[PDB]
Amino acid sequence: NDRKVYVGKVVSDKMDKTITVLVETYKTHKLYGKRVKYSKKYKTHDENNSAKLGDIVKIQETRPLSATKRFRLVEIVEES
Amino acid sequence: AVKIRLTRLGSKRNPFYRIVVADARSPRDGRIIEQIGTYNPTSANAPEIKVDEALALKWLNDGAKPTDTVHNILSKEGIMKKFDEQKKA
Amino acid sequence: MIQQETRLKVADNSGAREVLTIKVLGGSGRKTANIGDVIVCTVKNATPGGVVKKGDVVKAVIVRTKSGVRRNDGSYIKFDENACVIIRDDKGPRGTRIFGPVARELREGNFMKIVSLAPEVL
Amino acid sequence: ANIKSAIKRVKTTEKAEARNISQKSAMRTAVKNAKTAVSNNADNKNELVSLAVKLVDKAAQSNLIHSNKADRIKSQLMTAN
RNA sequence: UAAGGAACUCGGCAAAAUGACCCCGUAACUUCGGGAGAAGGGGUGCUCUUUAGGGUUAACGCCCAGAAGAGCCGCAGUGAA
RNA sequence: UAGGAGCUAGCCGUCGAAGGUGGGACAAAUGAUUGGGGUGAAGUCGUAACAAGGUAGCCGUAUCGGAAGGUGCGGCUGGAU
RNA sequence: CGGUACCUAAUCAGAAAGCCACGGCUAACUACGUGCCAGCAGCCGCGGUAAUACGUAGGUGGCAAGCGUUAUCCGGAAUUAUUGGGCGUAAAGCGCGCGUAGGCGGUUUUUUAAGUCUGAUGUGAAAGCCCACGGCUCAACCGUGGAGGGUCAUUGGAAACU
RNA sequence: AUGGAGAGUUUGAUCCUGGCUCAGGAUGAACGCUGGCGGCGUGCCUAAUACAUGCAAGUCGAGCGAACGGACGAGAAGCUUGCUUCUCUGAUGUUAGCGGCGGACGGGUGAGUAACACGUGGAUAACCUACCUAUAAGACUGGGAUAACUUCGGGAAACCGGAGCUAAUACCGGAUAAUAUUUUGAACCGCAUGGUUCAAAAGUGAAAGACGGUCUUGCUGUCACUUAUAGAUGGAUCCGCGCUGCAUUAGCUAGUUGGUAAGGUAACGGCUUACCAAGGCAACGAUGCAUAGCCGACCUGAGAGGGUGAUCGGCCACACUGGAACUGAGACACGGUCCAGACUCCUACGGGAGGCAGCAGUAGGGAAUCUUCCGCAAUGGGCGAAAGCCUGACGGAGCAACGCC
Repeated sequence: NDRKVYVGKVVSDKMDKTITVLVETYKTHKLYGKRVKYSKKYKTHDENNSAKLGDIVKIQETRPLSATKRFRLVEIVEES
Repeated sequence: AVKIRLTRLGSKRNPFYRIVVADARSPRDGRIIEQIGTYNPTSANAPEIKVDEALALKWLNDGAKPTDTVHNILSKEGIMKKFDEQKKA
Repeated sequence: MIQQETRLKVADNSGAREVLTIKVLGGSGRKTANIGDVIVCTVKNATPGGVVKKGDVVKAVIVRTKSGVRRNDGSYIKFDENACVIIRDDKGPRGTRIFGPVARELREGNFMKIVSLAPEVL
Repeated sequence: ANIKSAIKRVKTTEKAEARNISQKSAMRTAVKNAKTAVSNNADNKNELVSLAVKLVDKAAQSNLIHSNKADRIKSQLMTAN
């Protein structure tokens, strides 16, 4: 099989090998049918502090590597 | 252990039995794995056994045990006779 | 030695946690009490609920004084606090869950129900 | 209201837990010193390890310990040795 | 000074109890200053290590230890006032 | 002799439910008495609005009055020429 | 279960109806009693001496082993309105500015495929709802075969519109 | 596309806005009046309040010691020449124990939980799985122990606390084989990483019962045994979305967010403990308080949508209240243990016990909701070669116009 393959945008590269991407998509409203953007900070596991703030990063899910990060990095489409 | 059973449907004084391969620890009228066919004692003359015998042999070859009445149902059609030729070959 | 205005812990689930003595009943001029002596007393700290409430005047028997009793064989017994069981004017208690050790010297005062509802009697 | 089977199960679980903690403490003792004997480069660095790896699957073919904690203990000994 | 603990008494009068230092917390109400050391708690001996500040300085040393572990002893470690 | 390997029981201190206190927060019930409202029948007293309703009304604000209301200042026409 | 379901004979019009409404909504009314009293009332409202609205009696009607009241829920209610409402005076425009986030945004070309559309699967158990047969003496009910999973995910494509 | 109506009411009289009140459906309904039945359903919604009594989880002698009962070979004969005195081959029957397995399913309830609890769709190159089925390889050689029983003491008791014996498919020691594990090579992926041959060192099992035929034997069929693979099953964790009312709740966190180690878990991980770093979440509603098991479904509506969770299924949570571990494949366990607490019960006062939110039933609450019934014959479940036993699951009977026909 294969795992989910989301793409996003980093928000805060803090210390110690962790970045947090921002996958933004468009849920529709239930009753009125208006599209609305919403955000989802997905913590992910950088290998060696590679990606910097401002980059758009492709990610993939993995086994739970910590309490709140579940995802890993695969590829960086653009950076700053 | 999985075992082919009889889950009863139908009303009072009118039993209708569907035959079911299910786990032995589920309840009688509860969750099932697959529903093979039916069985109806209170019809006109027959018991009206319907069994898709291509699928009942998929369970008998990996641990399903008939329990004393579906073993009569499968023998009435002839699944249990034809079950030996997989073991004989 | 338990006289007027001594605070005693209440040693059952009768609804009281602390109680102070009004009089030591018995005779006239009777000053002190020990194990087996019935005292009339007002509860000061009461459990919310139960039977008795703060400001009731109850009768109650002394169990386990701090200055305990002497026995016929020259033996003594002493306890670390003064305790008390609220009774129901037939030498029978209010509660069913008497707490703490009870002195032996109230078996002979017809408080057998208090003994049977208690822990190990010494 | 004790059913008359459960009064026999409380008996046979005291009889069966005494045999367990005798064996289960022996497996934890025999790896407490063999992991010490992997350190210090002592004499029985190939004899106590053969005793420790022995007892941690005497207690794994029986259901004292699970067969993945057995392999986790005997890898913490034999890697460091 | 047993036991009790304001029952004394016109009235807690007197006596008792509180107190040092450090740390933690400190309410109603306010004229915003206060209240407030509110209350309420906790710690304190000695010995050995660790480094550790103030600098004393050629510095660790001189000098208060900046603090943490470890150990010892008594009923009790601002052990008296 | 039995002893060593162990093991058990016990003992030592870290974590631990409940309980003990302590000050606040929050929530609920109750409380002598209390002040507005609603509704009723009217005990009783006025006439403020509606006709330029007896001094055009109304809005904001200050003050006065037992209240209805009155007055000053500004605004409005949802008023009279 | 159970001498139960059921089937054969024997006898008898035997023993087997009430319940709420009657003004107008709402198809069913006349007469006595009572005379703002006793009382009714879902709404509007009936009663003070000729009450089709009160109380009873004869009628009639709704429908029936039930009938009526009450409680709660949805509908009627377009009285929360996306479908499908409003804001001069009926309830409703902040006393007006500057602006953050957000929402929305002129024309053309190339382009991508998030939204969008389209077709390949897989799945959204059984029971029920709808449809068609079968078994109940009919019906309730029960069983079997079908709309069918249309919510979603995986996979190709389309490129106008965001 | 078989799919949508209305009326009354502000006024002296209209139009409009606008609420109110009806006509229609349903219910776990209740109450009043009345009441032949029959068939299918349904029947504590309140107090997750307390419970008298039976009674719901047992089974296996073909795992094996004992026991007990008793036929059958049953002497001499008390001569009552059949009563057995005892003796016995003991056939065979029954159980109080040891042991295996089941007690984790079935059954009940909805208190807690706004949460990966649930629904839906995924992921596990981070997972475990007794019985069942399939495939092979095995089952060798020894040992001591302890209930029962006998004896003692405490207790009127029931059960503790001693002393000495005994058996096993109980327990334990030793041999013999692994694709486990740790060291070295050759493929492919989606980051750690996998799969499939290799090749070296250490490590680890066990059970006999009841048959058959024949050799005073030695192979043997049935099903237990344990070893390694699979399959089937059941379980676990993680993730995307979908999840009530309040902002008259706006700052929440401090193992909290990462790191590097170490332990430990079936398994990944702040899961836990050390140090290092200051992060983490939040107006897209963190947090806080309040309310509520969720869904299939059911009721209603022309739809959009609203309402509900009785019954019937799926899942979760709980078992007087709060912690904890043991046994076991599986529990941190509804008719198991330990501890703490609140109640309750027996008592010779020496210490003992119990948990109906199982099935009927009682009291209490309430407008309101039933028999202390029959049966394992059906289907299902447990233990057994099996007969069979146990099954308040279930199949039926009873009461109630509660509903439908």
